[PDB]
Amino acid sequence: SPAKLHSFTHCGQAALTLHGATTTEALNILHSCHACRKNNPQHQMPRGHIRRGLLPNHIWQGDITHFKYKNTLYRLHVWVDTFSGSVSATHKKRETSSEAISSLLHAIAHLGRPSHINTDNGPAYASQEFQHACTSLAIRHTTHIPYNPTSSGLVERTNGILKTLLYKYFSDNPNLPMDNALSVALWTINHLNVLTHCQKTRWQLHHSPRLPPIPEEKPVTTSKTHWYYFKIPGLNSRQWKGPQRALQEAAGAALIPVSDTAAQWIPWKLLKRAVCPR
Amino acid sequence: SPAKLHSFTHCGQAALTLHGATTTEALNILHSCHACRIRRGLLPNHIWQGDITHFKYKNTLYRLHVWVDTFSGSVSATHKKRETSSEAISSLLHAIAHLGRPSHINTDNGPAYASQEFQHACTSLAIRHTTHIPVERTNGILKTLLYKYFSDNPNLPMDNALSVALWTINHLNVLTHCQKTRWQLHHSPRLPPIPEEKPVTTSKTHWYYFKIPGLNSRQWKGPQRALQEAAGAALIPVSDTAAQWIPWKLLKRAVCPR
Amino acid sequence: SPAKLHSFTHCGQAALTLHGATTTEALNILHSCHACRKNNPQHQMPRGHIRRGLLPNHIWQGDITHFKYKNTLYRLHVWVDTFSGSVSATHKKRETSSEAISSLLHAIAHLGRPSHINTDNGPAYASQEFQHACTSLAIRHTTHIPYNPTSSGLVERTNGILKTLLYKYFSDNPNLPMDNALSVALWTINHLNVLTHCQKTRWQLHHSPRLPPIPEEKPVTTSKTHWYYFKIPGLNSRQWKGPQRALQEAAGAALIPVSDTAAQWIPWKLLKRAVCPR
Amino acid sequence: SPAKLHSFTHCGQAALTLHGATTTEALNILHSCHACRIRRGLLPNHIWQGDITHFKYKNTLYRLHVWVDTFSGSVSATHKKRETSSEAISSLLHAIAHLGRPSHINTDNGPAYASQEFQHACTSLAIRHTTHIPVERTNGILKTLLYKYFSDNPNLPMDNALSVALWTINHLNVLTHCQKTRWQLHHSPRLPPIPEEKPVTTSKTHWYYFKIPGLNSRQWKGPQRALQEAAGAALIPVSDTAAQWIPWKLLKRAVCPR
Amino acid sequence: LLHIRDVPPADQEKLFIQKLRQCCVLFDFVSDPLSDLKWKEVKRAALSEMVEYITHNRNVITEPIYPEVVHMFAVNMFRTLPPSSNEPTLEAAWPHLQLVYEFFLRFLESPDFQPNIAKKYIDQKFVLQLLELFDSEDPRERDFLKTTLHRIYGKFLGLRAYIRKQINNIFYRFIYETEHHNGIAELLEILGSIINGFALPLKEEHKIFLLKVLLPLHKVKSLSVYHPQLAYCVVQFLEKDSTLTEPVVMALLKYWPKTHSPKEVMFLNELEEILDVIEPSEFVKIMEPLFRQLAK
Amino acid sequence: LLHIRDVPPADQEKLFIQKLRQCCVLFDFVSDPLSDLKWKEVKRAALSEMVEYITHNRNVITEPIYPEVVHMFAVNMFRTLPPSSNEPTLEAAWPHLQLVYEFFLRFLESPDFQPNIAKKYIDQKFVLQLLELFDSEDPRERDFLKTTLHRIYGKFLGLRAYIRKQINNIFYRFIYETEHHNGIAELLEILGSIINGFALPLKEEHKIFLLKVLLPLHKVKSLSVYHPQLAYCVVQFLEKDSTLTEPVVMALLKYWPKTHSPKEVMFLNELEEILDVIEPSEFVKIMEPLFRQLAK
DNA sequence: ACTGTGTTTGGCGCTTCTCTC
DNA sequence: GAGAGAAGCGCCAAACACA
DNA sequence: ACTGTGTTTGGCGCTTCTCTC
DNA sequence: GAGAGAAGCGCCAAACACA
Ligand SMILES: Cc1nnc(C(=O)NC(C)(C)c2nc(C(=O)NCc3ccc(F)cc3)c(O)c(=O)n2C)o1
Ligand SMILES: Cc1nnc(C(=O)NC(C)(C)c2nc(C(=O)NCc3ccc(F)cc3)c(O)c(=O)n2C)o1
Ligand SMILES: [Mg+2]
Ligand SMILES: [Mg+2]
Ligand SMILES: [Mg+2]
Ligand SMILES: [Mg+2]
Ligand SMILES: [Zn+2]
Ligand SMILES: [Zn+2]
Ligand SMILES: [Zn+2]
Ligand SMILES: [Zn+2]
Repeated sequence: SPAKLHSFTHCGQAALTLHGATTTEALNILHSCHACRKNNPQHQMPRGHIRRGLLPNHIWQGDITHFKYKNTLYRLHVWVDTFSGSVSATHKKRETSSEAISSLLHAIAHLGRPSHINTDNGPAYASQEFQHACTSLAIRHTTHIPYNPTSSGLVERTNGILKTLLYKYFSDNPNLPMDNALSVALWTINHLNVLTHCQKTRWQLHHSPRLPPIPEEKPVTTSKTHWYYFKIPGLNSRQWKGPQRALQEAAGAALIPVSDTAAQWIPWKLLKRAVCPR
Repeated sequence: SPAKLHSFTHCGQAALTLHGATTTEALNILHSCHACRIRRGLLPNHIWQGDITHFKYKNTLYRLHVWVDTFSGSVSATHKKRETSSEAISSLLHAIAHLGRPSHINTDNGPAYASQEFQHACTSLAIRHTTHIPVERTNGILKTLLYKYFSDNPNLPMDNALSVALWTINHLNVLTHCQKTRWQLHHSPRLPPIPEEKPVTTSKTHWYYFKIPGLNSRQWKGPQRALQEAAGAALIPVSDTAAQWIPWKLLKRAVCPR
Repeated sequence: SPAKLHSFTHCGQAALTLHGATTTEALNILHSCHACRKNNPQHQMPRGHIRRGLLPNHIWQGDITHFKYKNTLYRLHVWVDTFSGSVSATHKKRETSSEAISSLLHAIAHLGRPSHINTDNGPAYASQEFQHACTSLAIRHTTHIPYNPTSSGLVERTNGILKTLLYKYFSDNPNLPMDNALSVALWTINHLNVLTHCQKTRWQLHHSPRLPPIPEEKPVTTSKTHWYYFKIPGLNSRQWKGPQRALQEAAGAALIPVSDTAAQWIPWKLLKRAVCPR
Repeated sequence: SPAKLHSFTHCGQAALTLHGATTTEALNILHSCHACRIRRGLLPNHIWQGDITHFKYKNTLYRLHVWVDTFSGSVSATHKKRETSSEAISSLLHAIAHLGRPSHINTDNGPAYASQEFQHACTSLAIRHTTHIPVERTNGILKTLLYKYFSDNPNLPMDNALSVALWTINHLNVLTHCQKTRWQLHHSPRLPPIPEEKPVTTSKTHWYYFKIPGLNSRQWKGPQRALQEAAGAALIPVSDTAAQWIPWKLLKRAVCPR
Repeated sequence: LLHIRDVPPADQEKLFIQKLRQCCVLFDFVSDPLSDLKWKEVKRAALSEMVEYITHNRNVITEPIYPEVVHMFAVNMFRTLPPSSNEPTLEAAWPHLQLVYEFFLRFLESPDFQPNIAKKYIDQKFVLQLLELFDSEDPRERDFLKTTLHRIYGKFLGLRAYIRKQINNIFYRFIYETEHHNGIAELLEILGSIINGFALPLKEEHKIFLLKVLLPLHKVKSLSVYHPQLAYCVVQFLEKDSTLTEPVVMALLKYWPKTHSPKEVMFLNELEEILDVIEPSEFVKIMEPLFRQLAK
Repeated sequence: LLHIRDVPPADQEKLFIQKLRQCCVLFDFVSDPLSDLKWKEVKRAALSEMVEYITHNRNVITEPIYPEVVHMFAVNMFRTLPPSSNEPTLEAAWPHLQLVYEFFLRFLESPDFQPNIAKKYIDQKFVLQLLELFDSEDPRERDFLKTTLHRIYGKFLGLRAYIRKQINNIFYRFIYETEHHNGIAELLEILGSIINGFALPLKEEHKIFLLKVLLPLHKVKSLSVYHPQLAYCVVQFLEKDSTLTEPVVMALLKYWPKTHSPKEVMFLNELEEILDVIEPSEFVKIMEPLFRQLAK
């Protein structure tokens, strides 16, 4: 019996076929097996993409990066415009809510006033001080899923680009002052370098004629939900957990009840399709 | 809300009218606020003026290195606790990082801007430097704005006030004559040259294969044109009714079907 | 001047073009810049592939894997035939030269006598005892480049497959004895599971008619050598080192003189093409 | 070197002659060595015989669980310090892991092989178990081989000797009648059935696009046939003069050009 | 009515035409601040919706849409100028004016726009009615008119010399007949855009242009408002050929006011730029008289 | 001569034919152990090189290669048998014998081999000369002959009934005329391979085969050597149809030796397998006489 | 000599089969 | 009666982990 | 709302240009 | 004289790292 053979040995589809079974029956035996699906690290789920603004100064991404220079650790606060890619970076001695506000205001003076900003839930971004500063300027601030740095991909990539340019500059003049290098790198990135795919600079996109209006949006999502095996983003696990039913699923993540009391948001990269127990 | 915008920035009336405020409401906000009661250059980033200003505090002094474009009035200012040639270079570099590379710069004669270090800095960027011995209106505007901001809140870290002041006079206030903002006048793309005996054809955007995000599809659904391009996405009409911003990773450059 | 502009700002090709330069000149400016190439983490070099036997029992790959079970750490010695993929695995209490020899002899009894065997330079494989045991059986033993686990890809992948099956079995019977599970998994892998691409089992390949003789080999390699930026496999580095000239380059690695006294073997994945200083 | 092979394994003469040794040299090695001086089943893995043997040591005892196929004489033995039903199950599982799944097994009546646990183990694998109350030649061969190995080196960990003995009697020694080795007789693929009124066509290997390893190429150089297939590579004739084993990652399944 | 994007495509163009004709109705903002508030609001919504529609769809421009769109423009803009008043005042109808300007600008930049279809719907009378609007004291109107005239000149080929002659005539009238004009700064910018696209050798008509209507433009009392643009234009002309610069400096030295005045400094500024170009090619033919005039 | 892979492909086939004819020379190993050592060594090298060549190239088999290859086989194998001697001895010419066997086996399995070209070069005389070699006392020769005859029977279609009649004749001669035969174990394996490929309904010729030459094969004194294979064959026959098993057991009970002998147990073994198949389908027609005969 | 690899998986194209106007 | 749904089956690129 | 992304790089196909029989 | 090398130029998938 293919069912008994798989229950004893957990052999694959081609093994079950030769002992007598059609491809569909062996395939259903594999699909209905909980042990196989909890322990196979493979899964096939869609990819998510960060939310991008409809026009300049609509959505921004911010992050803090460490840089080592002259036995001193500098904290670079970086803001990137999700439409044009324009970068504002400031170097500070430490990470603090006051420094976050100062860097945001410097970015506003450099680029403009953004409608929304989103950052990972860092200690200096969830403070009451930062929320009050954003609210006084009518800036709506949202946060990401914890322990998922890929949800801020654009700003992290910009951190890499900025640090690479800084290393290139310091390779020539080890005695070059930090602010000189940062200013030259910012000028190079925004005014000199050309974006790979649109063949235009960041500054050209940022000050392009705003004549094209904002395209309309739609808040309608899928009205159905499924069962999911899952892994918690914070702690990596060898085998999946669940399965459990999703309260609601957005484009890029879902609500999974992790325990009997609290639910949580999990991205599609840590979810695996299950089968309905009924 | 224009009332909060004025109470935080103390900008002009044209700034309020550009927002939801109306002329009479803007005038009312003006007279209800207790605190508020030539172009020698030819092109943007052609000639700059560099000045050093002293900011007076109750128990300390600040040095403001200010560079102003002589076509748009665009202001780039940095605050320092001292003054030397290297700091002049740093301020010039920051001004370039905000505005761009000037062609010529102009300034007074002094310990800074005349040393060999500043000359070396200017020569490396191919900027011609001219010196003279004797605009002051931009300095006055900045001084009044900083004084108003400090009067509103004496407990400021002397950095946010400067950033807000630059934002106000660059992006919010409107130049009276041209009725434009300094930022928009400075960074407005100029009229392209018109070739003679040759029609000015319209640039044609390329064609792409695309895939719908969030579907885990693997077959590219036909080639289409792009309405707009930006950093990280392109506006692709998915159907004859709506359009969507598709990321580059889900796009593939194609050839026109002809 | 494009040369001066790049020397100051290290801008890209499209930036250098607009200040006046043909694509070739800007491309050569970028190629001839040392700072750009030492600091860009990107490189384009060929891929290597482990050496595979010409017929069954010609080349084997071995490795040790840890497994956790009943608060006990078991050491699985795994041997894989590079032609057929046949697996021999034995579970021991510790890793020792005696255990290595015993596992090798068990594998010989299970599968046959191999011509050559290669393993990573583990503590129990480089011992005099293991070399004497191999020499008494006319087995030629070679080792891999240190700190490069990908050079033993087949055996590491087999470790993953074996552990996945073990977890599937223990998911049902937590009280199942270890040797029972290992024997069932070995039977499933060699006799039941089917290889993905050749559509045959490992045992079918291992005992297939040996009528096809060994194809001839050629020891001729490339007679030319180049300059290379490099990174040391043991210690990861942000930026490249060098460049230096290769003493000789085989198919998959090269000799790079790391210091003034000692040279070393570096795989193609940690090398970057340079330009001749003369 | 056949002399070293005998001095380590003490195999038969046909084993030496299969290697570089000659008949007279093999006989000389035989008489120079001081220590050396029916089929009831129908198919391989059809009927097995299970025996338990006691190995005598100077100060301890060993239990050998031995399973022998009744068509090829293939031997699978495990050494234990005790004996019970679970150990019988373990030995049967190891024998299956080396030889395969038998159809029927045969053994004596005793505390093991008759308990409910062993019956449950056999039923889960669909193996029919029959019991009788009274081959012993295989036991004798194994006993002599172990004694010779221990005489050669008294300091053996009682595991390598058993592994070497199994290797010798399975892969090295040659059965006298059929002049084959036990391993080759056991694992030799059998003659496929010949369908009636239907020609036995030759199986056709598929066609592949391929790339040359070590070149960082990106264009697949035409479709070709495969001479041989194995785990991890396929024999592809790169030119009309030589052939090379190309890995699967550099291969792409194709369709015959017709 | 109904939203244009919520109807079948078979009659969508008909609804677009209906909304286009719905903007033909005029509204007076200067007569009284409060009159037909909801009519103005729905007109603003219709303009915004139409311009949002036009820039997100392709193959919507067809022959039966070409003429009356211009008609709508002619209905909204071609009108009598407000009385002159000499900070400048802003037009009270600026909301709808900005919407129609931005709509027309995006319409003219549509990739599906064909330049061979407007040759029978946009003619010299449209050019005159558009150019006469440059006298407006509203800087927004002048900026939009600059960015509109530039594209019209660039796209069309049979209407270039006519615009050049018309701007020569307006320069003559401004410099000789009537001094009252304020759309002079943007016109020079458009001219500089045209001049930069010249080829070699230069046509003698351009020499007449500079020697008749460009250099004399310096003797106007109101040069201070538009000093830089004019200067830019001459720098965009003499760079093509350095041989034809001697008449420029000869006339420049003659238009210099012999008396002391604040207006002198601007002249010096211009000379500096000319100097920065005239030093090479061994141009010392007029160096001595230039120095003699500068000394006084 | 020269290596086959080191010549241009234009004349490579010619060199292959030359090496093929180079193996037509015979060498005697039984006459004296040492004679023409280097000739034998180069013959071994040539055989190894040719077989290594044939299995790594495609489109090398062509009509002018088809006949004489068989000729070479006929030159090396079709010969008088060594005198009978009743451990068995091994042929002294086994090295070259194994090389030529493996060469022919790989040649017959080449994917470029065409079964419609050997119909004029391999005929019944080749079949007889190949089958007569099954009498050899060398087990290696018998194993190779089994694996060769199986493929020849499988590939060809017009030579099947002839082989069946020939094996029936050899069974008759072995069971009645001369008892001296030792190639009986492998012949039954080939038969079982053929039987397993039968269809439904069974032909009456196969019934004649079993009732005339298969069941009587039990009354031979030398059944002990080939007891299992024969048994396998009948299990491969009665599984197709359980109705035709009664004659099998009826004859099996008659061939049972009525006296006590060690040979009895094998008979019982066969019955067990038949029992394991005969219990279903309510087969108790001959259960009582079978039990009566088993009791005695 | 030095050198990454084999299995899982939802989606797709393609073939075979069944219920409906 | 017959072409459209529906089930069946084989193939595959991207992800994954092997200390 | 929740959600990965932008730049570097040897090889390739394709176009323009120059030295040789 | 003219077609074959040779330089030029644009495009791209795989790798890489951002705590
Ligand atoms: C809750 C909570 N508390 N701590 C965490 C946490 O897990 N975050 C770690 C990784 C320190 C972290 N990481 C990054 C980051 O950028 N990672 C580098 C990267 C970027 C992209 C890519 F694809 C892979 C890696 C941040 O920006 C950051 O703020 N944090 C806190 O979650
Ligand atoms: C010298 C020297 N001393 N210690 C090292 C050393 O760097 N080796 C580490 C990683 C512990 C190691 N690793 C693996 C292994 O398999 N890694 C898992 C893996 C496999 C494949 C793949 F692609 C990525 C990761 C081994 O087998 C092993 O023996 N060692 C010692 O070098
Ligand atoms: Mg962060
Ligand atoms: Mg980060
Ligand atoms: Mg290891
Ligand atoms: Mg490992
Ligand atoms: Zn399972
Ligand atoms: Zn105020
Ligand atoms: Zn560089
Ligand atoms: Zn011996």
